[PDB]
Amino acid sequence: SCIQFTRHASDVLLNLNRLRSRDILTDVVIVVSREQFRAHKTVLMACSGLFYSIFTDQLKCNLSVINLDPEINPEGFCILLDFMYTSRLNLREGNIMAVMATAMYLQMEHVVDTCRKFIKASE
Amino acid sequence: SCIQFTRHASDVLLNLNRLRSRDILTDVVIVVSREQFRAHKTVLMACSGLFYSIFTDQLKCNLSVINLDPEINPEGFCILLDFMYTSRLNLREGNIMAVMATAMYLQMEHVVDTCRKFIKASE
Amino acid sequence: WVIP
Amino acid sequence: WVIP
Ligand SMILES: N#Cc1cnn2c(Nc3ccc4c(c3)CC(=O)N4)cc(Cl)nc12
Ligand SMILES: N#Cc1cnn2c(Nc3ccc4c(c3)CC(=O)N4)cc(Cl)nc12
Ligand SMILES: [Cl-]
Ligand SMILES: [Cl-]
Repeated sequence: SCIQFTRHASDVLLNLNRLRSRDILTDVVIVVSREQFRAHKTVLMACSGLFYSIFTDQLKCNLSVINLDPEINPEGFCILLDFMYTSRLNLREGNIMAVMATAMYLQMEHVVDTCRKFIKASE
Repeated sequence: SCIQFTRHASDVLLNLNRLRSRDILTDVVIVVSREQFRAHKTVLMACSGLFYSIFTDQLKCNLSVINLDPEINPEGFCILLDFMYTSRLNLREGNIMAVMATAMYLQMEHVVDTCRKFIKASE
Repeated sequence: WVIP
Repeated sequence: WVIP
């Protein structure tokens, strides 16, 4: 018999992104080659099969630094991290291959799906 | 020029609620009289003006335990904490006064609004 | 607010 | 996916 506030989930995500921008309560640095990205472990787990696996691990859950595979593109990661916190994906011709490869590695199935559909339309 | 995934914010919130149920990465206990509630500080701040103020405070941000005013009803808090993590509000005749008082204290304006409208319809 |  |  509950009532539901339609905009609540979007409002929560907007405030989690505000916390990220101000670097409040971030508890991990994701290292992608020469670049560093601060984030909240809980948001990363909620969006990515890879981070969900990493941060449920009894040893890795306590790490303050996570280094990604050297093949991972920093811009691709940046675009996906922005997507995690906003629901918006900056998908462009010049970045689509890097975004799709990063989304496959991060296990973000909905992003992989759309990247596949956008590439198929161009061939 | 971004594209947007409509269900993303709801999917994030569902996984944050799963983390809460499994007690993963919870970093605070909220004490309401004889009852204890584990939560994520980031979610509490994102939903409540009171917790936003508390956890941006340079001293209170590091506390593992927060005690609420003894006038706060544990059931009212439980209903609001469930709302924070799900967008669903279990608003009933028997709990509406406690929910509205708790929402005013927690500074959850949208919940206060609706409680006011539901009470006005019954008078 | 809606009836879900 | 939509055009926001
Ligand atoms: N507790 C918990 C919890 C926190 N996060 N999380 C999940 N995170 C996840 C796992 C796999 C995938 C994605 C997100 C996006 C995607 O494409 N795959 C799943 C579950 Cl079943 N549970 C949880
Ligand atoms: N950074 C950050 C950040 C984290 N959380 N948060 C806000 N949380 C909030 C503040 C006031 C109220 C509500 C939520 C619900 C309500 O009725 N009032 C606001 C801002 Cl402006 N910023 C942030
Ligand atoms: Cl995804
Ligand atoms: Cl609210």
